[PDB]
Amino acid sequence: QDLKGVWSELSKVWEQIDQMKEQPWVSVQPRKLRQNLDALLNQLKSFPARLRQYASYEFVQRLLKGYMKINMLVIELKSEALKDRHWKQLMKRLHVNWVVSELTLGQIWDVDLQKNEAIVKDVLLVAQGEMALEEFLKQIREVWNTYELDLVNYQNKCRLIRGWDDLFNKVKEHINSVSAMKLSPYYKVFEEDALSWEDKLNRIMALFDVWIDVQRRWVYLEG
Amino acid sequence: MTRWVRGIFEALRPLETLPVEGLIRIWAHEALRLFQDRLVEDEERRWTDENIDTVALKHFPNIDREKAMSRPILYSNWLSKDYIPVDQEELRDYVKARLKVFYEEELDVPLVLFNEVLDHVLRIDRIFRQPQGHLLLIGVSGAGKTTLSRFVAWMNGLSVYQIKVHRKYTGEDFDEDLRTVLRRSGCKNEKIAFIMDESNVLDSGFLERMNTLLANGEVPGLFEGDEYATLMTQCKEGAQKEGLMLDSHEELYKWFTSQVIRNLHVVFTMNPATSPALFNRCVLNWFGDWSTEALYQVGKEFTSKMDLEKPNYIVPDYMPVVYDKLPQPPSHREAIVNSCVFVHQTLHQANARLAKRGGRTMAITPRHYLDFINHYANLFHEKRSELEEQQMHLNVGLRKIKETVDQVEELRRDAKVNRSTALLKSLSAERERWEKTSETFKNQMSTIAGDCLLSAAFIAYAGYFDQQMRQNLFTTWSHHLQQANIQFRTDIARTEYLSNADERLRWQASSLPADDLCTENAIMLKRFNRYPLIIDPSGQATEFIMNEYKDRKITRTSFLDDAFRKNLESALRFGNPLLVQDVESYDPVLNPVLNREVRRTGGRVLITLGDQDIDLSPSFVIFLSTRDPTVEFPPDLCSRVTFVNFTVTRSSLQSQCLNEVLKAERPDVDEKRSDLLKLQGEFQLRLRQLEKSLLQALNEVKGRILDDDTIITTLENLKREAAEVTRKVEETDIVMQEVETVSQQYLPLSTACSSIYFTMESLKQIHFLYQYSLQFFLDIYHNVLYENPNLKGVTDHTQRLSIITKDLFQVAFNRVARGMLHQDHITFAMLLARIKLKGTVG
Ligand SMILES: Nc1ncnc2c1ncn2[C@@H]1O[C@H](COP(=O)(O)OP(=O)(O)O)[C@@H](O)[C@H]1O
Repeated sequence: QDLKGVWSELSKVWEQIDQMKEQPWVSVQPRKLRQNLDALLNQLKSFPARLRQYASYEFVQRLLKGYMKINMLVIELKSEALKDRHWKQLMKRLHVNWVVSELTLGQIWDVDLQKNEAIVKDVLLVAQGEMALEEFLKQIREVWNTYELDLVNYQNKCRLIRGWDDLFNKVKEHINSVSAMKLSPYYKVFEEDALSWEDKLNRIMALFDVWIDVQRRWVYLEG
Repeated sequence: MTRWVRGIFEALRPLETLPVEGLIRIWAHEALRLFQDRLVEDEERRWTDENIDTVALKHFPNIDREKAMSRPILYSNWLSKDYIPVDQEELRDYVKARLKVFYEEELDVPLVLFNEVLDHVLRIDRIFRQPQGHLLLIGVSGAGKTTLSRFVAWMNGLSVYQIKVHRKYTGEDFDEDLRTVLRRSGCKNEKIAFIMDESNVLDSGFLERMNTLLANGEVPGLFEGDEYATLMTQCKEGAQKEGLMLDSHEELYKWFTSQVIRNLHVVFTMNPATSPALFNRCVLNWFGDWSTEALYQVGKEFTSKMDLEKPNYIVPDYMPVVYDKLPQPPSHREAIVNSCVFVHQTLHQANARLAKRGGRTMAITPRHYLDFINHYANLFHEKRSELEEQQMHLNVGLRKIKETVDQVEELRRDAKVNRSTALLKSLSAERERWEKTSETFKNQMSTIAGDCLLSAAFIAYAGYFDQQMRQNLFTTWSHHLQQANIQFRTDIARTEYLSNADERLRWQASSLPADDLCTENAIMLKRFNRYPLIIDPSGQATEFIMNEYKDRKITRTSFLDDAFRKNLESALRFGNPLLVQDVESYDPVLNPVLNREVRRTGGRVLITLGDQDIDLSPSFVIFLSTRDPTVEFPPDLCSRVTFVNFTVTRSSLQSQCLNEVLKAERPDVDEKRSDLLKLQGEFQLRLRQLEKSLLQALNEVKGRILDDDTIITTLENLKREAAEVTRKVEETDIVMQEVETVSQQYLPLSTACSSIYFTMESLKQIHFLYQYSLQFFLDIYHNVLYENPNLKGVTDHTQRLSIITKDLFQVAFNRVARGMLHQDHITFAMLLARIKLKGTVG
């Protein structure tokens, strides 16, 4: 009859949902996820008229609609800005345990993302700011671990320093940027690195400020 | 002619055979692509169509001009394997599907497909499948040039490349970018679409260098020495990869040039200095303003997620329709979209009128229309949600009060009984008043659509014009909406409707004047999709915006400052608000920030600034500002920002002086006007808050609703207060004509003040010393109004007004002439006498 058929199709869609859930959160691709969700929507819509009038059919219908809606949140949750801290903030603010190393897509799919979107967006923006600051400090590390003084000969007696202006602009830019980061609302867990780096940059700035004066005086006296 | 022959050959190459009809059709199609598209005026296009038909009939007689000719002549290989003709409907459906696809795995912004977009897409497709295909998209800025070009390149699988614009751009950087592009295209056989804009073609050296590659597909004198040898090794690798035995250097370079011809395409974007060699070397495609039908379709699509449904909406006879294809009968949604199109056309007409009048006027582009629709959507959602939550709050209060009516009935079943009956009648009075409130709320449900439309149109389009022009535009829009039978309140206080008490009072705490123009400017500063460009010669606006975001670490920078790029980088990285002054000397590096171009790579959301990918912070906001009122900005900058103007004019100043006269001389009438303004939404909010408190106190009941029966006073209080606002609804019109009559009485004084202040500010033409500030005139005005001893001991309002009128001229002349040469006292007195003679009646 019609009821047996619609129950069998409900079993089919339950098995499909279970197969989607059992795939761990670390391996699910949101693009493939939306492809599979669209496939499930077409699987639901392709059913005959008799199976389209049942209450369970409606249940899986708006259930998959909500899944496709929260798919967007699935994209933002799949990012590199929430390495460990922001996930733990999510658990403590949502009061449900979700350890990333054991996390599967089913566990995230269990919780209502219609309701808890506010905390998600807040921690998302927090994480974006955190990773912006972290990438800036990484750029600082990369640029300063490789920068060197451009040296040129002078009267074939010693190799003096050429390019004071560029290094001065670089150090002043870095100092101003870290001081401005000190005012950023996301400047909480990066404080120690910022203090160490500003100490290094102040040392560099003072050292080269007196170095250029010593250099000019020495070359004047040599002349 | 060579491009014509080449295109016809490319169309005729993979095909087996045709009648003369197919050859004629493809010849005409290529003719239209090469000649009609460069045209601007539509009747010129019609002339070209008719003359192509005439030449086809003349040279090729006795050929069917209906099987081989149609109004739509569209060629593509998208629905086939050869470049064959294809019907327009399936083309449109396929392009809609591909637009939906392009939404997902790319930058995601909503786009609409109309006839112009379809034609332009097919034109980019044609230029992309023609060898050495180069196109110049010329038209209004912010209309779809870059978006359509990138979309078509993505459809055809071409790696889109763009030149990053950075401050002090170096030509050697351009040379190395060309080297990379040439190496990727010719050698690696990668199909690259190359796109430039006015932000980067500003250096003629780049154009004169790329003319060589546009003409010959090669750049001589670019690949030399070590670079030449490296390119030759890689080109030999590529030749072996393809399957060629070629190993000679010169012929390898020739093959590299041919591959560049076949693969590399260059697309130009510009607004109507440029050499005609650029114009002729590449193909031209006019990209003019969005048509009326285009605007109608944009409005219809972007408002689909909004209610805009009135099943009892009466169709007004003699509909002032502006879109010539409005369905008959027009539904409510179609009427609203027609109204938006009319609004855009009225902005265009107003700009044309001010251009004719000689006044300064600034271009309006489809970006403004999209911003208007977006603001409409946001404001509609906001107002609908607020009013609906008020609906449900009133409803839950109604069930709570009914429950307590039942409870007090139960208590009565147990002299305090008479007091309980009084409590019952008070509760029932509250209940019917709440039911009538629900009815008024239904009326507000009816009104919300038109109210939102007018408010959004005011926010998005207006903002650069003065008070009088804003009032004229708002009057035109309201008259049109009334002419279209659209429910909006006959009186609208935009200042009140777009804010409430607390933002206005906090703005007053900030260094912001209480002027209506200033309040509207602050409202525009609050709600904005494009970052504001504040215009003000005084500087109160900059200090105000400083005080507003003081807690957010707002920072000041100027384009003149050499560290401006550095402060911009810091603010963008960290998300602190940034204030930038002196936008007259503007740096195009800010364009990606204003356009909000971001890319999401992993967990990072970056933005291309200069030549570096800066990580965008989710709290960044920028405020462009300038101090020179007389200044013109390029239409691109107009498209990027929303304009907020603080420049005082005669209308704004006369309104200010009228308000001060009403305050100082008729405090009762100004108080009545304040009550009229508060009647819009402030009294209702206060009454609803008192209702909330009453419901809360009512919630704690344990038989203490009838302990001594003392809380009902609050009820009466509320009811009393309710009656109060009700009475102000009854005599709202009466207060209106009363304040109108008193303002008509006091208006000539305000006109005199405006004229005398403008005379004072123009006095600088005579002598360089004669400089006077607005604050000086307001000091004189306040001295005339408050600390003038002549007004002491008199109460006849007409007599005091005449005394004020005399003393204004007297004190202004004294104060000015004391700081003014003896030779010009008579000149200033003559000017003042002329002003007063014009002002006086009779
Ligand atoms: N056909 C279209 N439909 C809807 N929006 C469009 C369309 N074309 C362009 N836009 C809007 O224009 C913005 C980009 O500006 P653009 O049109 O690329 O300026 P330009 O004229 O310099 O190419 C995008 O935010 C996009 O929403």
